[PDB]
Amino acid sequence: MENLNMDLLYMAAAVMMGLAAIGAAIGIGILGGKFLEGAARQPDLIPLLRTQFFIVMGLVDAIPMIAVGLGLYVMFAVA
Amino acid sequence: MENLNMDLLYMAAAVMMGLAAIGAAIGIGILGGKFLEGAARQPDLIPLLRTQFFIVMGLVDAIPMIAVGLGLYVMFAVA
Amino acid sequence: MENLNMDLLYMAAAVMMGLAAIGAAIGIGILGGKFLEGAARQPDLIPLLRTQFFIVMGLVDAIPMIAVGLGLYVMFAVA
Amino acid sequence: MENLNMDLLYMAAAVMMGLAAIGAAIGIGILGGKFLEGAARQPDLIPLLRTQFFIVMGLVDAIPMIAVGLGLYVMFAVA
Amino acid sequence: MENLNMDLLYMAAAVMMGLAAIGAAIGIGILGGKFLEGAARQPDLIPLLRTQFFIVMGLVDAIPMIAVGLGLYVMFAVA
Amino acid sequence: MENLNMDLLYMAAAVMMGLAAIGAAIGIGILGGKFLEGAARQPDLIPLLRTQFFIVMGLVDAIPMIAVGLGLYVMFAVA
Amino acid sequence: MENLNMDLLYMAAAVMMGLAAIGAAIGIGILGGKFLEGAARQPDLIPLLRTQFFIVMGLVDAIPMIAVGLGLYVMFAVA
Amino acid sequence: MENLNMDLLYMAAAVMMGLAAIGAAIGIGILGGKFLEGAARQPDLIPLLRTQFFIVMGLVDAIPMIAVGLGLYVMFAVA
Amino acid sequence: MENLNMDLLYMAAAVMMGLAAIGAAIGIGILGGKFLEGAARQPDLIPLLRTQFFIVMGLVDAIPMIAVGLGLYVMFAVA
Amino acid sequence: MENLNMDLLYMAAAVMMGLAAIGAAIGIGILGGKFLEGAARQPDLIPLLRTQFFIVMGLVDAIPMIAVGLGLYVMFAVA
Amino acid sequence: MENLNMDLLYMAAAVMMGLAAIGAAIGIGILGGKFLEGAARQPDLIPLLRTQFFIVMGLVDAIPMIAVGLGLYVMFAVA
Amino acid sequence: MENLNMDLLYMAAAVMMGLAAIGAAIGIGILGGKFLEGAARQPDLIPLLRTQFFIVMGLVDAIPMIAVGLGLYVMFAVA
Amino acid sequence: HGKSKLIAPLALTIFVWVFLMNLMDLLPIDLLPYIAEHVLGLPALRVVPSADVNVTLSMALGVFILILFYSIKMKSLLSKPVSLGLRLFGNMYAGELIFILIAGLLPWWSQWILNVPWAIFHILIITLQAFIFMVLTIVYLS
Repeated sequence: MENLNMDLLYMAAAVMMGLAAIGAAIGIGILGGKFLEGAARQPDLIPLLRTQFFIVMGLVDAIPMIAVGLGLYVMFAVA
Repeated sequence: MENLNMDLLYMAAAVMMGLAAIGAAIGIGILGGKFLEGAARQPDLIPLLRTQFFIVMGLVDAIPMIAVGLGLYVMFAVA
Repeated sequence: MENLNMDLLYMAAAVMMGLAAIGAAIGIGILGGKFLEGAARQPDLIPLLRTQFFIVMGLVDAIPMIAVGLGLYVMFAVA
Repeated sequence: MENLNMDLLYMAAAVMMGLAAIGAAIGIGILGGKFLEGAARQPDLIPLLRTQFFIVMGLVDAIPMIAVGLGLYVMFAVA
Repeated sequence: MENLNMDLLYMAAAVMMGLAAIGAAIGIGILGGKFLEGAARQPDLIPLLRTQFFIVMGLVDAIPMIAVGLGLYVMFAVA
Repeated sequence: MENLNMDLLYMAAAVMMGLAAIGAAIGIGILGGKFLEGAARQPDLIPLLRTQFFIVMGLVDAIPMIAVGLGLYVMFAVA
Repeated sequence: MENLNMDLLYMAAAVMMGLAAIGAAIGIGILGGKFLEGAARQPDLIPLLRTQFFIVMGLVDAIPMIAVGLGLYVMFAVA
Repeated sequence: MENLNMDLLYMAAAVMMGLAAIGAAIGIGILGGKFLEGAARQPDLIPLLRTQFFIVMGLVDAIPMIAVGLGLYVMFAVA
Repeated sequence: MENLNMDLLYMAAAVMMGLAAIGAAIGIGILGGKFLEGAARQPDLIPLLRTQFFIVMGLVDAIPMIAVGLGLYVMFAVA
Repeated sequence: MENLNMDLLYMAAAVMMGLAAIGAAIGIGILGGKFLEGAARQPDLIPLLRTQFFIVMGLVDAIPMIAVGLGLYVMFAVA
Repeated sequence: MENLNMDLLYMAAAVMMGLAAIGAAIGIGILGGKFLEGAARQPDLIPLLRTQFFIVMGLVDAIPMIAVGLGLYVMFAVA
Repeated sequence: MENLNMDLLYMAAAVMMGLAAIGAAIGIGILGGKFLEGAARQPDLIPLLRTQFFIVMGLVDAIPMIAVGLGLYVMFAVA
Repeated sequence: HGKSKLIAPLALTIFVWVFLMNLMDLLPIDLLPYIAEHVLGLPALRVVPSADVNVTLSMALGVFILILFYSIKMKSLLSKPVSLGLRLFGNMYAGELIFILIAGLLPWWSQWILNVPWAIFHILIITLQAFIFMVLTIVYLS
């Protein structure tokens, strides 16, 4: 138990964050790039605001999994 | 049992969330980007509303698996 | 038995849901995006209705595997 | 025997359904999307009927493997 | 023997059906979609008949492997 | 030996037949599609299409079909 | 414990950094390249500033996972 | 410990460098190629300078992971 | 130790070189091909020089990992 | 040692060559094909010479890993 | 030895044929389809001859691996 | 040793050939198809000669790995 | 040319083919009622070739019906039917050999015990393929 515990727990924050953080990075690249293409011609006033909302929405997709991986990880710290 | 239990359980919330959350992120990037292309020219009134419904529908595809991974995880907490 | 049981059972709802839920998410992204392309020009009255039917049909492809994974999982709960 | 039995059996309904259900989802997305492209211009009377026949034919490709996975699974239930 | 037997046998109907059934589903999606493209313009009288022959030929590619997986599986039932 | 023997043997029929059978089906779909376009594009070989479709299909299936009959003939039979 | 500990911990900073750092590199390449395409014609005054913000936002996506991998790694150093 | 230690450590510099170095190479190819497309027509004065900054930024993404893999590796050397 | 040592070490030069060398080959193909497209029309005087710099920069991305894999490998030779 | 030695060594020349040789083949296909597109219109005098340099540069990317795999392999031969 | 022998040998003809046969099928589909596109407009006299040479060259890529898998397999038969 | 020997050796010719042969088949399909596109319009005199050189160069990429897999395999035969 | 004309012969051909499959199953079932010798080996060994012979005979019967039709005419519609037969024919042959051997192995009295399950299983598989053929023909005619 305690063995696979700290083993799975840690591997969790790495599998979790690495997996959600990457899902985040990509999205920011997918949504961010694709979004621009669908609003690159128009002024950088409205789309620039919506564009950030996306690229950021993606930049915030990793932040959670991390805080979560950090939590589960910090949990192990409690022992 | 108890060994593979807490091992599979935890690995569940990581395999579950990481797998559904990523499926969510991508979609938001797929549906979000593709949708815009099919309604980028038109005003940002109607499609902007439908667009969110999608990107969000995807931003809500991870939220469940997570709440589910968190649950199964919180279950282990009960012991 | 009981060992590989609860081990396979849990891994089932993760392998099942993660696998069907992802198949769902993708579809919603595949059918949803592709469908729009084949009816983006036309009004958003008829296709909007058919479009949802698809993206939803995909949003309902995960819901079952999950309810199924949840069931098999809830079964283990019965012991 | 009984060990690899319930182990293979369960893994069957997960490997079976997950594998056929996914094959179903994809098809619905493949046949459904591709079909529309080859009949999107024409009225939504005839192709709409044929279109469903496809997307559904795919939505029914998982239903069987599942009923089958459920069966083999329900079999284990008999012990 | 008897161990790897029922283990390989079952895994057979899952590896067999899942593998042939999926090969079937895809084809129906490949042959079905591609075929339509090469006869979508023409009337839905002749190609509609040939089209079914294909999508069905694919819908019948799984039916056999299954009946075969079911057989080998039913064999184990005989013990 | 006897264990991995009967297991490898069976699995052989499944891996071999499903792999070659799938290769078969796919090709019929592959070559059949392309062929059709050519054989059909021709002056008046449309009927050639089907007439040779059945032969080209059966000849493609005849492979694993031969391995099954010949295989089981000395496999499941002679053991 | 201590075994899988230092084993998972180290593997963490490699799985973590390698996974987030790569997610970073790619993004910088995805967001960086795609962004330019949606603002390459315009002057290199405004987009050049926004362009860096992206390519950098990606060049800063690895820096964290690394500092994190370095931390968890430095933790092991404490013993 | 010492076993999985030197095992994970070395595998670290290979998993780390190979993973970050490759992420570097690709980027240089992604950012480098894509960037050129968004500034190939213009003179080779300004973009040539910015172009290097990218391809190099990617040529420097491996250099770190390597120095890091080399470090962790050199650490083992200390014993 | 000595076991996983020479095992990880060798596997290092194979995982390292194979992984960095491949990252090199691809790049040379990515950067090399993409670069040409962004300077194929222009004379083969300036771009031919820059083109080599790229394809070579990629042809030199493997050379290092190899020299590195060779080193770590030659290290084992020292025993 | 000697066990994982000859095991890793051989697996090296297979993992090495198969991995670098494939990286070579692909490149030759990537660089070779892409290069032609960026110089197919022009005479087959200059590009034909440069074209070979590429496709060959790729045809020489496997030759080394092989000679290397052959070497490490021939080393085992020395015992 | 004899154990992993007949185990690796058989698995060879399945891994070999399945792997080369599939590589064959795909090619026939890749080379066959792509080739047609680069000679579909022209008469079906010259390209039809060259087209077969390809699709067949691919239909002959499996035939060897099979004869080879069959050989190594027939070898085991000799015992 | 002798165990993992004949095990790795055989697996070598399967991993080697299957991996290089497939790399060959694909290339022939990649280089062969792509090459034609960059010389399909021109006469079938010069490109037909260069085209073969490619598709063949790929048809000769498997022949070596095979002769190599056959060799290492024939080596085991020597015992 | 003739509506009911062409229909009468075509209808007869389909009925005979289905009957033929039943007939193949009938020959072995009929044989068991009367026994004589049983040395395990020779008996089972004799049966495997016999099954192969029956399948070949069925194919021959189909050829005979087609030739007769051609003769009557003067002094695709057929291609599709042939294709269905080929798929069913391959499966039936495989089923007959594999099913018979397996049936004998599970029990001790391979005689009657093997015959009841082996005969029923082979007929069912052939029937399923045949059923598919019947549906296709009806849809074509409308």
